[PDB]
Amino acid sequence: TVPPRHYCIVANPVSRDTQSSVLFDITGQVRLRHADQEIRLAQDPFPLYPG
Amino acid sequence: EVLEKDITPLQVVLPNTALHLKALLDFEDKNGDKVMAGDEWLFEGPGTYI
Repeated sequence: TVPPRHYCIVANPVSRDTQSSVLFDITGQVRLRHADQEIRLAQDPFPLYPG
Repeated sequence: EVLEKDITPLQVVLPNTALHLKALLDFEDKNGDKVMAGDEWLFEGPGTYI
């Protein structure tokens, strides 16, 4: 049961971090998803994950 | 549409007053070239801006 949730980093200010959830990977970087912990900026308005 | 209000585009020119701008999340947004960081500018003369 989840009513309100988001994936917004209000400009560069007030930004957020996370427990990593790396599902898609480019030809440059393939990363550990539930072993590492991550940091986030505005340049990432991609949606949410489970873990 | 989010994070909005009604700003009256304030103006000033010469000895009159001055504008102590900074860059909250900005690096290079204005005409001549490209600012280095979240640093600060002065504003003296005729018209205002964004």
